[PDB]
Amino acid sequence: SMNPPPPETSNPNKPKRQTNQLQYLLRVVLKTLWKHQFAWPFQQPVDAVKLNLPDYYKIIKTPMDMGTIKKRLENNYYWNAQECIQDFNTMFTNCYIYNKPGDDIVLMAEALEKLFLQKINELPTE
Ligand SMILES: CCOc1ccc(C(C)=O)cc1-c1cc(NC(=O)c2ccco2)cc(-c2ccn(C)n2)c1
Repeated sequence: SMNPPPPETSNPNKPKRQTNQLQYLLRVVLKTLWKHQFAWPFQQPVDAVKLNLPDYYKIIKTPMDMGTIKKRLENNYYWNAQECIQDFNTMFTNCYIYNKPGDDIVLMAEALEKLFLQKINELPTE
């Protein structure tokens, strides 16, 4: 019924490092996906109450969204680019699990994922 709290985005106990791949994930990948025409349902956690999707968090137990990824990148929450890439993949997979193939939101996520993969293919070395 109710929304869960959003995913955690900061942890002062976790170690921190800035890498060129994490910098690319924020300044290129996140920035580019955020401005896509289809980004807005993915810019914040799914509000299943407001969207009237009462079973959403009965089905989706690893919610993820780009608003959370943006804060995680800003707060140096990730040690590895791969952790951030996994969050993007979780966001897309969540949409494909909850929604019927071919639904409007699924086509929107598919377009975002294609652009994501294009940018991930140009992830710099190190
Ligand atoms: C009907 C089922 O809709 C959904 C089901 C599941 C999911 C997820 C994320 O699994 C998302 C939607 C969804 C949400 C929103 N709008 C926002 O999330 C929003 C709006 C403002 C702030 O946030 C819009 C559209 C939509 C589809 C076509 N158009 C033109 N618009 C679809």
